[PDB]
Amino acid sequence: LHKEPATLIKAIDGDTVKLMYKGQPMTFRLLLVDTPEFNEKYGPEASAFTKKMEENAKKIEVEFDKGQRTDKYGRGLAYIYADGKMVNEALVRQGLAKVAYVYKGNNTHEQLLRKAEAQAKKEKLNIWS
Ligand SMILES: Cc1cn([C@H]2C[C@H](OP(=O)(O)O)[C@@H](COP(=O)(O)O)O2)c(=O)[nH]c1=O
Ligand SMILES: [Ca+2]
Repeated sequence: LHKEPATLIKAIDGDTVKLMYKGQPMTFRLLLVDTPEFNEKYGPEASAFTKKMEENAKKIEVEFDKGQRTDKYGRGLAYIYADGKMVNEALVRQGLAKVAYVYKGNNTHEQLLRKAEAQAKKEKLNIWS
């Protein structure tokens, strides 16, 4: 896998974001995670977390996996990096997302993320409290 450029257009919520990629606006859905919707418990904290991480980043990058790059809604499916730190992993590590939607062939970072969730669960953080 490799990282490619993008620039933030607008924060949306925990596991979605509007980015410019190859000069086109697109909504990205983060691979392998599920954040609460804004209206749910920890929804507002998830959105805050990614909003800060995304907006404060100097360099946003996207990393597609080996499988489908867009979902049925036209959302890009990627790992998103803020100044080299994966947002997807950071959310899981903080107990603000669950590992989820693990589909065969788009699951390169599964075990990295599961290791983060186990550590979040141990710390009884957020969702796991
Ligand atoms: C994360 C991800 C979600 N999806 C689809 C499955 C779910 O379908 P349904 O909309 O039919 O439930 C939906 C969940 O996204 P959200 O958690 O953003 O709602 O997005 C994919 O198809 N591939 C993926 O890698
Ligand atoms: Ca969600």
